[PDB]
Amino acid sequence: ALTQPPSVSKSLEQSVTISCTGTTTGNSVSWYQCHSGTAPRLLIYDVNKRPSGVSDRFSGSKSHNTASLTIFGLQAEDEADYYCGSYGSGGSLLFGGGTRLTVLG
Amino acid sequence: AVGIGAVFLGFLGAAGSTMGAASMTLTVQARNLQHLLKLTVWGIKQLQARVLAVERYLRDQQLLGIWGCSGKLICCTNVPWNSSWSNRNLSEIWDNMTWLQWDKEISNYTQIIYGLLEESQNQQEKNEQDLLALD
Amino acid sequence: AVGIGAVFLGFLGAAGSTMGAASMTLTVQARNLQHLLKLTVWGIKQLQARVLAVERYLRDQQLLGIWGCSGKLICCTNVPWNSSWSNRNLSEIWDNMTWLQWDKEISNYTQIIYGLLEESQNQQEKNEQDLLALD
Amino acid sequence: AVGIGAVFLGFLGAAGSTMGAASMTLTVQARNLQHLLKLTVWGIKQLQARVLAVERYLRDQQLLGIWGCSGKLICCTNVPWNSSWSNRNLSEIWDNMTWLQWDKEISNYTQIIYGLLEESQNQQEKNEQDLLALD
Amino acid sequence: ENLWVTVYYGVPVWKEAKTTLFCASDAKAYEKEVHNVWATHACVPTDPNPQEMVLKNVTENFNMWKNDMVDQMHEDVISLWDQSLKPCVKLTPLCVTLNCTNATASNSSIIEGMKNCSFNITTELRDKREKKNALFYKLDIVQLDGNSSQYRLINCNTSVITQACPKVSFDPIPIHYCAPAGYAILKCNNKTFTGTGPCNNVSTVQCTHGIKPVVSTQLLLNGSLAEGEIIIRSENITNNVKTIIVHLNESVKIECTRPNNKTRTSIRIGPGQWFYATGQVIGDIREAYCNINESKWNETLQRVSKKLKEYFPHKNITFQPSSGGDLEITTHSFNCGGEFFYCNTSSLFNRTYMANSTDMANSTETNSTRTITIHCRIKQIINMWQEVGRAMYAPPIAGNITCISNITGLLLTRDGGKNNTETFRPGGGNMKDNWRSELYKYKVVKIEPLGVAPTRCKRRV
Ligand SMILES: *[C@@H]1O[C@H](CO)[C@@H](O[C@@H]2O[C@H](CO)[C@@H](O[C@@H]3O[C@H](CO[C@H]4O[C@H](CO)[C@@H](O)[C@H](O)[C@@H]4O)[C@@H](O)[C@H](O[C@H]4O[C@H](CO)[C@@H](O)[C@H](O)[C@@H]4O)[C@@H]3O)[C@H](O)[C@H]2NC(C)=O)[C@H](O)[C@H]1NC(C)=O
Ligand SMILES: *[C@@H]1O[C@H](CO)[C@@H](O[C@@H]2O[C@H](CO)[C@@H](O[C@@H]3O[C@H](CO)[C@@H](O[C@@H]4O[C@H](CO)[C@@H](O)[C@H](O)[C@H]4NC(C)=O)[C@H](O)[C@@H]3O)[C@H](O)[C@H]2NC(C)=O)[C@H](O)[C@H]1NC(C)=O
Ligand SMILES: *[C@@H]1O[C@H](CO)[C@@H](O[C@@H]2O[C@H](CO)[C@@H](O[C@@H]3O[C@H](CO)[C@@H](O)[C@H](O)[C@@H]3O)[C@H](O)[C@H]2NC(C)=O)[C@H](O)[C@H]1NC(C)=O
Ligand SMILES: *[C@@H]1O[C@H](CO)[C@@H](O[C@@H]2O[C@H](CO)[C@@H](O[C@@H]3O[C@H](CO)[C@@H](O)[C@H](O)[C@@H]3O)[C@H](O)[C@H]2NC(C)=O)[C@H](O)[C@H]1NC(C)=O
Ligand SMILES: *[C@@H]1O[C@H](CO)[C@@H](O[C@@H]2O[C@H](CO)[C@@H](O[C@@H]3O[C@H](CO)[C@@H](O)[C@H](O)[C@@H]3O)[C@H](O)[C@H]2NC(C)=O)[C@H](O)[C@H]1NC(C)=O
Ligand SMILES: *[C@@H]1O[C@H](CO)[C@@H](O[C@@H]2O[C@H](CO)[C@@H](O[C@@H]3O[C@H](CO)[C@@H](O)[C@H](O)[C@@H]3O)[C@H](O)[C@H]2NC(C)=O)[C@H](O)[C@H]1NC(C)=O
Ligand SMILES: *[C@@H]1O[C@H](CO)[C@@H](O[C@@H]2O[C@H](CO)[C@@H](O)[C@H](O)[C@H]2NC(C)=O)[C@H](O)[C@H]1NC(C)=O
Ligand SMILES: *[C@@H]1O[C@H](CO)[C@@H](O)[C@H](O)[C@H]1NC(C)=O
Ligand SMILES: *[C@@H]1O[C@H](CO)[C@@H](O)[C@H](O)[C@H]1NC(C)=O
Ligand SMILES: *[C@@H]1O[C@H](CO)[C@@H](O)[C@H](O)[C@H]1NC(C)=O
Repeated sequence: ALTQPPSVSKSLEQSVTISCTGTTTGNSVSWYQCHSGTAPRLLIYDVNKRPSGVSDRFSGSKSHNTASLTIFGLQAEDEADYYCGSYGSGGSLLFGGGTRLTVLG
Repeated sequence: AVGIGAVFLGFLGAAGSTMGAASMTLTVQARNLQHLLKLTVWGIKQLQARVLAVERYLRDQQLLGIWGCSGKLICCTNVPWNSSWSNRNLSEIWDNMTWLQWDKEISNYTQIIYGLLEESQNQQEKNEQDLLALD
Repeated sequence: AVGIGAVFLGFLGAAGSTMGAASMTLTVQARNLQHLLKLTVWGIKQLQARVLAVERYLRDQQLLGIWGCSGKLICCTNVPWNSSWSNRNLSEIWDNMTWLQWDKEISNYTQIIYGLLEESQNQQEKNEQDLLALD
Repeated sequence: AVGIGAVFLGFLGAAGSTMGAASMTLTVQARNLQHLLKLTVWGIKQLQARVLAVERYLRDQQLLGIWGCSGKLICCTNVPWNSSWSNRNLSEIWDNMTWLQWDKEISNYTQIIYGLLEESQNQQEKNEQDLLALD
Repeated sequence: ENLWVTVYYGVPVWKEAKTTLFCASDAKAYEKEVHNVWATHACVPTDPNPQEMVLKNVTENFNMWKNDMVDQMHEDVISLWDQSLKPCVKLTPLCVTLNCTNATASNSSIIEGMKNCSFNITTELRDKREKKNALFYKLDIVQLDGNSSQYRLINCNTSVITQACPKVSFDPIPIHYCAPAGYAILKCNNKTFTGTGPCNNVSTVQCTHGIKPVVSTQLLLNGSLAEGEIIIRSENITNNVKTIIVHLNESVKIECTRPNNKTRTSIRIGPGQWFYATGQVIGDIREAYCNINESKWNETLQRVSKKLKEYFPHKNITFQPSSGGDLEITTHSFNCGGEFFYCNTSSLFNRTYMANSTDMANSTETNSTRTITIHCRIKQIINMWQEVGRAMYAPPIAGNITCISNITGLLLTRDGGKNNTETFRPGGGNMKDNWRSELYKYKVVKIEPLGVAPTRCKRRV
């Protein structure tokens, strides 16, 4: 596998996407963060959908190849790392390659 | 599965001639119940008819429901035979005429009789409120 | 000719505007009644459709059946409605609402209502048969 | 509608639970309700079976009409049953057997019982009809 | 007066309801002998039945994007590819090298893309493999070695390597997506045109009228026309980035065919296998040379600005250029004849055409038309379905591939905000937004024929 970019860059309060782009045959999908090495934080509970944590600035979106996370209102937390999680090839579980995000300016 | 009585439903063949014996036994008259690739077409076309015959049979069931005769085989309601209908008389119909003759007599009044049923059924429903409209 | 929402579902696709008179009209509306090779494949899905329509319609009529009505395109009960789901004056419902408004001002009380219908029906028809039961 | 729960119409799945228990399960099981080539050939046979299921269901439903029953699932009739063939008394039936032994207790007499249901249903109209036929 | 309960059957109600659809097709676009491919396979024929039973008292509301059929419009053709995938040929199962700077060609070709190569580090390291002409078509030359590069075979590090051959079908067939009875599709069509609020002219249809969906990056070519007026839609109007759909009551072309006539020089290398070196000599000046009659072009754009007024009152319109990345976003993409379109469209979407009460500052066409011309790109290995990592080689072919057709709408995006100077960038965004064109006129429901109300009357007991 589940390829991801190493990073992308947009500036403060702007907006950007990250996506997971490999063998995304699995098509219900979830997304997660880790920041400062603390216990990982969820984002997406199914591919378009999110709970109480960051219920506005992030958004979940569908594509067959680009399992896609879309983000707006970029702030000092967005130096973190981000990961996809499709369900796997039956009775199976996966992670993406990660994306250490780099908000510039 | 089973044979045919003019149609795979409705079962004409026990014509009875006299309507008397026929009506007086109407229950038993149903209570008795390329190699081959072109077999596709020679299933399709009679399948269409077979299905549309069941749809015809459902049109009939709709009318029977409309007259308040659901599942009945002999039925009646409120409506009188009020005198001007041909005067052929009870003791002078069944014993001397046939169902095909009786249609060839009665064909005029059909929609009018059906409307009289419709009206009477719809009245019979609300007529019970003459007793039951306590609130 | 025959009525049409689908080929016989919903006896006119067009609503009669108003839950009053349109309901009466529905009863009267029920009362009034290469090229070839892949074409022999095209002759499948409309068949599936007519079959599915019958399948749905019979499942539907079975729900009416357990509620102790059949045919009877309007039917009455002995189930109460305790003056609290919108309470809009009954003329104003009949005259100002489509069912495609009762679909929103009312609805999703459906499961409860279906319960009330079934439970009352079974309990009532047992009452008479229980009052008759002694010997 | 839905994917098949092993059995279509007839919906068999409470199989050989107690008959007494089955009445609840049953009423509930009502209350809820080559690329293209030889695979399109196959696409007739199961549909033809789908139609035959409807044919059987409707053919067999008509019988209930003769017994004066509407799919109202607990139809009852003052033909007596009168004990003397398996004699068990009430609980001793419904808490013991499956319906898949009630057949082995009783088949056979069935062919007289249908007649009892016919002639008694005709009596339950005749015995009112003759008292109206006093004038 | 009591409230008993009563039930009604056959009553008119339909549900907003997701469902999934079959495709209806022209059963003589494909033909009896071409078995085992998606259109001859699972997609069914068509028998059109417009039957538009009209409706007083309809009051439904709509959004273009609440539809689900948009996903089917991205699906299907993966099966058209997969049922047709040509394998990796024996010359190509690894990252072979290639050496050139001027072309391996029979002539001094006056076309910028045919910078053809030998194969060099090549399987057996044998002249029979090496000396074969690797025809080029601009988008080639992945660097290997830091100087005098022995270029890498560009497909060797992605999951699909495959080939288009002239026998393999592509065609814009008229297609219809449809669903069985008891469901119905409702078409909505008040001239007060909506897709967004209520509606006031509606009827059922058994399917949409046919459509020929194919992908684009900028221009909605061969789309269905509007009528009476140009129109624009873009969801919550507070939004900046999210796509603006522009739809037209008039049309204009983009003036080039695919003019690059070439020889049928395929090479039969490997066991029953090919490389299509179909290039050289014939037509060796015939670059795509695309052109613009400013009159009808600028007319449609300035009309669009006079509509954009309605969304941005009393302040003056402007435009900015399209994105880089894959230069398809800067240009076009579409398939015609197995050949793909990439001329510099971003050269056109320009000036500060004014929306003050004005009789000037809105034209450059000069009535002389000027017939301006623009620089064009080409690709022989194509990302055969977008977003996905797949790649396919396709042959250049003889004669003229004539597609030069007309535009009925634009993909459009806003670029933030500033005092008075509102502005937009054309194309890019969600490639699904192409299929939102016309489909806004349609939605799907399930009929639900029974219901209940209270009443002042009681059943017998
Ligand atoms: C948008 O709209 C345009 C214009 O309407 C469409 O372009 C037309 O497409 C059709 C179908 O391809 C063309 O009609 C056919 O032309 C054949 C020759 O076509 C050349 O160009 C096509 C691309 O359109 C290439 O695929 C092909 O290889 C050629 O290079 C004819 O062979 C066809 O039959 C006629 O000729 C044969 C002999 O060759 C006779 O036997 C037949 O009887 C018949 O006379 C047929 O005419 C049409 O010419 C195109 N017009 C133009 C101006 O381009 C686009 O397809 C459409 N879609 C898109 C996305 O642009
Ligand atoms: C955008 O480009 C498309 C092509 O990519 C244009 O498509 C078609 O273009 C023509 C001319 O603009 C339109 O006009 C009609 O064309 C038909 C077919 O030639 C004519 O029908 C025929 O008319 C004669 C005389 O009355 C009669 O004898 C024939 O029997 C009759 N039928 C046939 C089959 O020949 C008709 O009269 C018009 O001249 C088409 O409507 C149009 N079709 C489609 C599907 O788009 C398109 O017009 C163009 N749009 C713009 C705004 O530029
Ligand atoms: C209703 O019943 C009548 C009679 O059975 C059906 O036939 C039509 O009857 C009238 C009246 O007899 C015919 O009109 C004229 O009658 C006189 C006297 O019989 C005769 O001298 C004239 O020559 C003329 O026939 C009428 O012509 C006749 N129709 C036909 C086509 O022969 C009538 O069809 C029945 N209608 C229905 C809907 O059942
Ligand atoms: C079904 O009956 C209920 C009452 O029993 C009706 O109202 C219920 O109201 C709440 C509050 O509006 C709904 O929660 C949420 O409301 C927001 C804002 O309206 C909306 O965006 C959310 O999607 C969600 O609906 C609650 O869901 C709703 N109950 C249901 C089951 O819809 C309701 O109007 C009746 N609905 C139907 C379809 O009959
Ligand atoms: C329902 O009716 C049948 C009679 O119609 C009842 O008896 C069963 O009848 C068959 C045919 O007579 C019996 O088979 C024969 O049995 C004799 C003597 O054992 C043997 O020589 C023959 O070769 C043949 O097998 C069958 O055994 C008999 N079954 C029983 C259990 O008696 C049947 O009993 C009736 N059902 C009930 C539950 O009463
Ligand atoms: C560039 O586009 C403009 C439109 O924006 C084209 O001008 C229009 O061209 C047509 C076809 O030549 C003209 O119609 C013809 O007009 C003559 C009389 O002038 C008449 O005898 C013919 O029957 C026919 O109707 C049309 O009038 C003209 N419009 C204007 C405002 O000039 C122009 O031809 C295009 N030029 C190129 C090189 O693409
Ligand atoms: C013509 O096309 C070129 C691309 O071939 C456009 O300009 C370049 O676009 C790429 C991709 O966005 C950029 O990386 C370059 O920096 C651009 N170059 C310049 C000098 O800006 C160009 O904008 C198009 N239009 C015109 C009028 O030339
Ligand atoms: C019955 O009464 C109607 C008037 O109500 C009259 O026209 C008709 O001739 C009568 N007889 C029959 C059998 O319809
Ligand atoms: C009736 O009263 C019950 C509580 O007894 C309540 O749940 C229900 O909403 C009320 N409305 C109707 C019309 O029955
Ligand atoms: C009921 O009575 C009949 C005679 O009328 C008798 O033959 C039968 O054995 C009795 N018992 C049952 C269970 O029918």
